Amino acid sequence: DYQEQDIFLWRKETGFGFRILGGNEPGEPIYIGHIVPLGAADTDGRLRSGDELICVDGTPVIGKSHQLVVQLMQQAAKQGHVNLTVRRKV
Amino acid sequence: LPFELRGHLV
Repeated sequence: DYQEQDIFLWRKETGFGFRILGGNEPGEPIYIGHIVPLGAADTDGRLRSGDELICVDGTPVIGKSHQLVVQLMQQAAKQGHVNLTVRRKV
Repeated sequence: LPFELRGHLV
């Protein structure tokens, strides 16, 4: 029921510009919350609030935790860029 | 939290 997108973002000094929700309870999806105006994600224009996050930099996070996905984003921040694979209901 | 503060900012 979804469309999948692979999104690349350069990090800005302020980060990638979006909030991550979910993955708190078993089976709970990880997904995009608020997108910051003029941040990397907004500027790039592909990410949408509500998109389900399924992979970060080649590491799958389906069925995995909020903690893991934040860890992967912190590693991406260190390297200065991230690849996101997302799914959105269509 | 209101939707703009919910979740972890990256």
